[PDB]
Amino acid sequence: VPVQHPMYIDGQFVTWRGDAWIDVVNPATEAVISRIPDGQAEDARKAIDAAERAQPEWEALPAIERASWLRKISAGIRERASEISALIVEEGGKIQQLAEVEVAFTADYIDYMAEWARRYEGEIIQSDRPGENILLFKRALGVTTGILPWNFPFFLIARKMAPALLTGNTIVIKPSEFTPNNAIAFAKIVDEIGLPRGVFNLVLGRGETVGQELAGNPKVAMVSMTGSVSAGEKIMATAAKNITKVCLELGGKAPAIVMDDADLELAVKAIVDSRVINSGQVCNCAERVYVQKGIYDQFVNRLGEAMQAVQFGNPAERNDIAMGPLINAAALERVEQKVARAVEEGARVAFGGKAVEGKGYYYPPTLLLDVRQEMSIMHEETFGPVLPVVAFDTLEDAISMANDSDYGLTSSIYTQNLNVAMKAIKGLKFGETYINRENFEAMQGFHAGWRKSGIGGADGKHGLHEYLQTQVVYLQS
Amino acid sequence: VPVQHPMYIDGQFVTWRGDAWIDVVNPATEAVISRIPDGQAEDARKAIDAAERAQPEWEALPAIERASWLRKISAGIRERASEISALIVEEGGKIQQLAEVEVAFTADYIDYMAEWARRYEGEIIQSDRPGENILLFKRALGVTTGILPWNFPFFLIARKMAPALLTGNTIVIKPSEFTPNNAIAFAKIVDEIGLPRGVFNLVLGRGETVGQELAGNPKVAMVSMTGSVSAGEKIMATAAKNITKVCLELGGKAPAIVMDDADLELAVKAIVDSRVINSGQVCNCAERVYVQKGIYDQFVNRLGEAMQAVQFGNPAERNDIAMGPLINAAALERVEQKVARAVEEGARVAFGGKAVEGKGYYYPPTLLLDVRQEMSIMHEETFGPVLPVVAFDTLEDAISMANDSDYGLTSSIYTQNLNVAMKAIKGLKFGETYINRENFEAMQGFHAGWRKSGIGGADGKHGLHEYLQTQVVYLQS
Amino acid sequence: VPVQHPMYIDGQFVTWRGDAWIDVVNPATEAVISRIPDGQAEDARKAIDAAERAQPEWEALPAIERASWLRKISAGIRERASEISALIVEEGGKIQQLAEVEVAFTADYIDYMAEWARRYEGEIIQSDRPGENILLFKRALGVTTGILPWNFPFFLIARKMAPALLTGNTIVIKPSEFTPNNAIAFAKIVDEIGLPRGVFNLVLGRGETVGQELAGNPKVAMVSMTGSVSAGEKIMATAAKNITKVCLELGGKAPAIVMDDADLELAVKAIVDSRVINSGQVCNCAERVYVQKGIYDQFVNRLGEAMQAVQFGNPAERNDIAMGPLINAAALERVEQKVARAVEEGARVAFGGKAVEGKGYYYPPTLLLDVRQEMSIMHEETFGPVLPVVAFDTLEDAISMANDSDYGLTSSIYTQNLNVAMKAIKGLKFGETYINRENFEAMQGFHAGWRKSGIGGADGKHGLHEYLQTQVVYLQS
Amino acid sequence: VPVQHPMYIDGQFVTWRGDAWIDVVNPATEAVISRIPDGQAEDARKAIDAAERAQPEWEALPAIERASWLRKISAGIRERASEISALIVEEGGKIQQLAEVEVAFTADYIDYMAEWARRYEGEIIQSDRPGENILLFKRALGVTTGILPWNFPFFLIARKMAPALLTGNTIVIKPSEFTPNNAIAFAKIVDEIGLPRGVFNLVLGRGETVGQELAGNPKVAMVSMTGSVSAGEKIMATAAKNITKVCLELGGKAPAIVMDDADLELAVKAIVDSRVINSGQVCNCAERVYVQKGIYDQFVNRLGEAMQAVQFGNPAERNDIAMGPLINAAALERVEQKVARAVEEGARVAFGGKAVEGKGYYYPPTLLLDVRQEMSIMHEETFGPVLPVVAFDTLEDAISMANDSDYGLTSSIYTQNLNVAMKAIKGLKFGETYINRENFEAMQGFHAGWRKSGIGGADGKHGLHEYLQTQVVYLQS
Ligand SMILES: NC(=O)C1=CN([C@@H]2O[C@H](COP(=O)(O)OP(=O)(O)OC[C@H]3O[C@@H](n4cnc5c(N)ncnc54)[C@H](OP(=O)(O)O)[C@@H]3O)[C@@H](O)[C@H]2O)C=CC1
Ligand SMILES: NC(=O)C1=CN([C@@H]2O[C@H](COP(=O)(O)OP(=O)(O)OC[C@H]3O[C@@H](n4cnc5c(N)ncnc54)[C@H](OP(=O)(O)O)[C@@H]3O)[C@@H](O)[C@H]2O)C=CC1
Repeated sequence: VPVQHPMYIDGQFVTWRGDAWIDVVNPATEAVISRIPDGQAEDARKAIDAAERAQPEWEALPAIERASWLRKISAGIRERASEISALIVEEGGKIQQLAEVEVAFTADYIDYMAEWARRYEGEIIQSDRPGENILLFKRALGVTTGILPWNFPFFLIARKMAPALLTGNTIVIKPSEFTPNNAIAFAKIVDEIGLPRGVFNLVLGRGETVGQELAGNPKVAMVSMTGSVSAGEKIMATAAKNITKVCLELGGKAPAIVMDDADLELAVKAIVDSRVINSGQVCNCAERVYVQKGIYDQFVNRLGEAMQAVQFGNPAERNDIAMGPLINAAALERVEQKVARAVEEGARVAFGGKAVEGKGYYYPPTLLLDVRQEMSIMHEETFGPVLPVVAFDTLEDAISMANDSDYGLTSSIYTQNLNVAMKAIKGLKFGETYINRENFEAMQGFHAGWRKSGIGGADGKHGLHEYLQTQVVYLQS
Repeated sequence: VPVQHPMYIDGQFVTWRGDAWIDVVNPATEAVISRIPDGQAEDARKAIDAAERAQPEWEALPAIERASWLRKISAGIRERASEISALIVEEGGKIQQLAEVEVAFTADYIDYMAEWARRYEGEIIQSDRPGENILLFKRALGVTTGILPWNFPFFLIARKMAPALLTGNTIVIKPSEFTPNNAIAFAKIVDEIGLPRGVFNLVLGRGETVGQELAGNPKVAMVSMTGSVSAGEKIMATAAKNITKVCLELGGKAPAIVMDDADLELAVKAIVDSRVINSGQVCNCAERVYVQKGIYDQFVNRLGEAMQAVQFGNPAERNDIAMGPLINAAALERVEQKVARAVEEGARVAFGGKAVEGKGYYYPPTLLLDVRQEMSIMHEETFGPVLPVVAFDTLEDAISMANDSDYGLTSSIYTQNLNVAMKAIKGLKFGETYINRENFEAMQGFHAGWRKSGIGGADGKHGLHEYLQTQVVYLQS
Repeated sequence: VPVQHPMYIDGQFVTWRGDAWIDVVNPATEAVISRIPDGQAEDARKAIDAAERAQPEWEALPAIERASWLRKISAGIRERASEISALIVEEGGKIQQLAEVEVAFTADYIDYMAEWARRYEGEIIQSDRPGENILLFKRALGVTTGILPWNFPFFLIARKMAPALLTGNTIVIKPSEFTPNNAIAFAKIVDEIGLPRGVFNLVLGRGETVGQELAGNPKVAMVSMTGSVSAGEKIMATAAKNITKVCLELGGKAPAIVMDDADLELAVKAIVDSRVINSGQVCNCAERVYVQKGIYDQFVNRLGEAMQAVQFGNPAERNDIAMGPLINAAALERVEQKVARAVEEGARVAFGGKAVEGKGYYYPPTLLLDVRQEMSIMHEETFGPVLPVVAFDTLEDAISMANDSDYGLTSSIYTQNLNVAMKAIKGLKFGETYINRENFEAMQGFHAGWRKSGIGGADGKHGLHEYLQTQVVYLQS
Repeated sequence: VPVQHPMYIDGQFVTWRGDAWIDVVNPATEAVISRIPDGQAEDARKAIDAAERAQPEWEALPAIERASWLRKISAGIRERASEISALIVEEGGKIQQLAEVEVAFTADYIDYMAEWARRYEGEIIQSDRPGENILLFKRALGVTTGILPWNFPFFLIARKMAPALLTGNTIVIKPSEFTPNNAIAFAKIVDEIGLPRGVFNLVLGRGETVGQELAGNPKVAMVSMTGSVSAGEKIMATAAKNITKVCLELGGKAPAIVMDDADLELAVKAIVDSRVINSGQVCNCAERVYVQKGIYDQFVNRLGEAMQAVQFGNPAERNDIAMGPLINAAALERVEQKVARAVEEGARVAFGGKAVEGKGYYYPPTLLLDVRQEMSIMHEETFGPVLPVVAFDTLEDAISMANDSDYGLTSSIYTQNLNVAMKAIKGLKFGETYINRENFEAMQGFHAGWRKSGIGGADGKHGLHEYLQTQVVYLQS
């Protein structure tokens, strides 16, 4: 029977008494795998108030002790890696290999963030006043909130809660309505190790209800969210009411530039190895491929060939496939319309292009050629495993077309010339630029997007600092 | 005849052709000293588009060259210090000594920010990938905007434009509708030295018109503003539409804690020397004074006495006064209502308390005693030179009442015990904490408020970084 | 039978064929517990050449992989904590509780240093040259050497090898001639986990022979040593021949200042809890106690009383004692002469003072009063558990007498006044200053002494950086 | 009449009463241009004691005030640029254009170092102890000393005194025996502006006398010196006696690598524009040129041609020459022997090679071909304007031969391939690596050599920090 999940508030699971429920489905089979409460603002507040009551003592704990708690959580996750991976596979529809890697990476991530305990520092600044000391301490924000999407849901829990908890903050996470299972599992692990009550809270429900509360509540020092530009806009607008800080990651349209002097094998491999790191969906995966004439011909063929081998199907019954289904009906439909609409503007369907009609939501890896910068397929979050390929004459053109977007999170260039690389770097307006390799942010790097791609960022030292604020003390004599 | 100011766009003053005009008045005499255009969104866009066209080349300039331009501007300001001070005095109504100091400080500030040219740095992070380099470059945001208030208007130009220009950004400033004169003077200096066209733009008008455009325009990478929580809320909400970054400083209710073991002379002096650093108005000046029983009696008397000597009048005709008039009618009225409303709740008028009726907007330094944390005078931006004094029993009480506010920008404590100081520091939830001295942020410190007091910050290295974003490059082999 | 230890070179223990041997004795029983080769320069070179051959590949390993090796070593140490502690107790003569803590701390230390893998960074500096990038990479020094003393020998292995190995260096350690056993045990653990050959090398022998080679060999990029000023002088002088970098920690005469307004209980406790963290010997333990008249009387009595409870004896047969014997005959004799010589100058023996004559080398906790800054007991490395107590009138006096020394490693002050603390801090010329607590350097702090106390330092980020050098790259276009 | 210079000690020039004098000569004309005292240790001590008496108050000054003094000195230097340049030209024998640039750069340098006043910072580290603060303050070393060489003597005054003075140190400089005039001029400027007495001291004499005292005096916290490896060895060995810190820059044998895919014009230009930035003498100038077969032929011809245009002669009577004479007879002779000795081993004299016999010390730009890594001309400080050119087959060869040296200060590579550049960077063991440009260290970079090239470094933030030490405060509650 499809299990009914309770929320995790103030150190204890609480059974939802409400009358309405949200059904969680398997994108592959399309059946009901579980049910979560249709939580409301009042639920979020219970969690926020608990987070608030527990924040002073949690922060009073030496950073090293907080790191210790984080290590117990990562340890709990490893002991249950397969159980958690299967949940990710089941509700997210991502291939088994990917799920396992997500679970391992998330545990390695929490451990990497635990290591900041004795390393984040404040500063001692020289004053102009005789005998005066200016101390700059790094304090915690207080209560923080996390609103996660269905892509990489398990990891996104750690990316937000780990930094927050290490710095002395308390957090209230709202997993995605479509992928709440891994979150429940995470809360079970938090419960087992016994993390202090209120430090970590999990509230189930919809973004418009539980999400808006996680952003508009006056007690929240900062609301962190990952997803679509649209939701980021509603979250920032609501946070505005209380001058609440925000941490947004709205992905985008990752562009990739392939020069003639580029290792043909590497580029094709890297772009393919990227793109479908789920079903395609992932935003840091080359959604816009720019190729110059001199190599266009060869590049397209190898690429076209590489994409055919990519088979799709139920992730749980197939460990030999490279693509699971899409997260849901809405996602599948939008991919069709956008592809169809694209072909009407001149898009040349070189591969796939026709939505599969049957149990689950699948879309064959599609390849669009003769695409133009002007076309609407270039200025929208594609979703599906679609790859538009626009030809270009020179680096200046390529850089100009890549920078031509409302998104500026991830970019990549495949070349071999010292000036081209350095010129592309200095020219590309993105938070990230991969040179001759696949797009996958390192935990010690800094995931932050320019323009509409976001505000603030994640990972590494700067990601950690997003959860700290400063207290400048002017100690006169 | 009251002069009519043109706007400064794309390297040249432009005469406003519109039919409507905004009258600039002298808070002291109450007469019309000049007129500024009632600018509209389209005006702001002309400036933004110019700022956008000029940004690439400006950033392409070596940081040292940009610093050079900034030094010419500071040099221009010093050559015209008196002229600019008198403008500040005239329209802002602040005492002459204060105006001169503002002009000198602002010039020293621009020079201090110019020194960051060769000092702000990116980082080289160790990768887990064999032979891979992770470079983290600091790039400019692009086009930025500044929306200034009437308090410290001249300096606030530099606090926003200096950091922005040094890092490679272009800016569009909208001075306050009540204090645009000093801004025009600043633009004249920018024009004289010949700063590259578009790098610095000045647009006149109202916040609801020209301000909303400076915040909602998709071409703006970041909008910086200083003023009231209310305006910050409208600015952040509008910036939300384009996920535009924001830099807000909404002042607050600066609290001050006086312990018994506190140098009575110093505290009284510091609190008085602060408070009226204009007419009172300044937000970093002890608006909430907490005193403990053991010293309450003596502290109130010396304080009461110190406040009587504070005389008010026209800043231009009086260099022996300690207080000019309030910025305008609205400000004066609110101060009255709030004082009256306060006395009804139990507030004991120990000094002043009655609004002066005549040319200009003056309010005698007022002292409210027997005030309670509960009273509404404690939870609002007082404006006028009013000082509520609430008694308290112990440090825990004092800290708890100081932290009890929607604002968390500035705080201060007067004591002598090593544990008290360290306990107050660790306990106070403010961006700043002054110990045994008056509240005046150092240029190399970091002016940033907790809670509703703001987002991001200003001054020092961290202030400089608010104008930089990161570009993480993954150079694989 | 007293075991004969082989050296650990190029990933394998090697049996010493030489004819001479150095006898290792138990300071408590005075019997031969083991024997180590009387190594010569040629032995050190074999190790250095191995370290050199292995350095390129070791450094080529991603920092995270090197950290992984370090974690295996710490894990090995914990699995054998008791075995290693007993060795420390046996040859070093330190009380059991201390040995266990040393073994645990050293393992926690290696793990703390392993966490620097993805955190130490180079920088990207703004150039004045159009289109030029200045990259500042942090590279490894190459081959490094460590020369350890008998105090905290086990930990001192990790304090030198952990930072070196994490940054990509290879190392050659020479344990102390009197305490080589724990080192052999450490090498066995390195061997078991299989650390790459040459990365870690252990060479046994005397300082004048194997030590001089570890410092004068042209292949050594840096020689790190901990011990007496005299040895530091011979090591630096030899390193001079090849402009070899040096890292010295020569301890000193840690002074402690007790003010009248100081928690009498805390000070007496902290000074006693310190001093004898072995037999006394430790250099960071208040070897010079300054007390002011107003509290002198009481402080001396409680202190005198606290010292009587400190019993001495064989660490292995007594877990109820607070002091083991001294490292050897020479140390015991010097303590006597210095005490006797001190009493002749006016020193008042308030407790102990008479060397015990029998198996082992013991010296009763001794207390010298009426001591004067002038006396020679204040300007020499006391060694034994002796405590001179000099009276003083004011802070200026106390600070001046504390700063009056050739050593500037550790200091401490017990007071409660905000100005006194801040005044003592700004006045004391030491690398460390403890306020109201016992002297024990934190792993994330920075152990570095002023004047003759050393060069460079250890622990924390700065300790880590001593093993890194910079490579500034000027990439023009 | 050849003027006789007095020393500058404790804020006042002091006339040398000794009987012996050292004659200063003009390398071009060879006549006596002035005379300096043959100072002795006692003279150096007078300066050190003055530096010591003045250090506390100087450091007590807010950093900004010290920076102010530094700006007055730079201002003084500009007002007397020509006077100072002519002195440099006269005694150093460097071409006029170079002297002027040195004087301007040194003044810009002092100003750049003055900007560190409010920027160098200490840190606030997280402790594991409940309620404990770890403050890490940056304090001054105390008294420092500078021992300068004849190359870039004026600038080397600022490179050592500017960082030292800004951080709160006092200094005692000993200019080079052959180039003391510019130093006297600098002291006159220090005197005119009125720098506090003792902060800056100038002592004339020989290295073996006044230099040894500047290094062996127990009151010196650190001795900074620039010159030959030999002198560095004597200075470090002497400093060893008191565990005195040292800052050495012993230049070396700067190698340069020219790949086939390298802009022939640029490389030839850069190597020529470098080399003779005086008479040749400069150590950061390609003293070892590595060229690969594929381009060897062409590279040698253009280079040979470029070197012919380089004319030599008296710098004061010729503003159309590219090379002045050598510093003295000894330097000229060594250049001959080494060239002659080189030709005997197989060196092919492609240009120049014969020492000019007449007034002054000149050596025609010489070009040695068919040189082998083995030859002794590759393993010695050439001095003269000699250029050995060794052919090589691949990058690995080139990198291996460049790294094959006891010196590791400066390196350069001329290529265009992204992998070659990145491979050369990661492979070259030098403190600096220039890519496609001439060798000239930036003031905000970091001049520090690997191996025998030095200890510590200069310029930029890290150069500044060499003059600071740390004070870790453990404030428990
Ligand atoms: N009504 C519908 O049918 C719609 C469905 N979608 C789905 O969302 C996908 C988009 O990708 P995704 O990465 O999930 O990103 P989203 O932008 O949808 O954001 C997902 C996360 O943001 C929360 N959120 C959504 N709206 C708000 C809001 N107004 N205020 C606060 N939080 C909010 C979500 O809640 P929650 O999980 O409750 O959505 C979830 O936690 C689509 O592909 C589609 O599957 C998108 C729009 C409409
Ligand atoms: N006796 C002779 O004839 C010798 C002359 N030289 C000259 O020195 C040049 C080397 O270049 P340069 O850059 O000047 O570098 P050096 O290594 O000669 O060092 C020059 C600076 O170091 C000082 N110094 C030299 N020896 C010592 C010492 N033992 N202890 C402390 N300080 C010392 C010098 O003093 P000072 O200026 O007094 O030398 C000077 O301030 C040669 O080309 C040659 O012209 C070198 C060796 C011997």
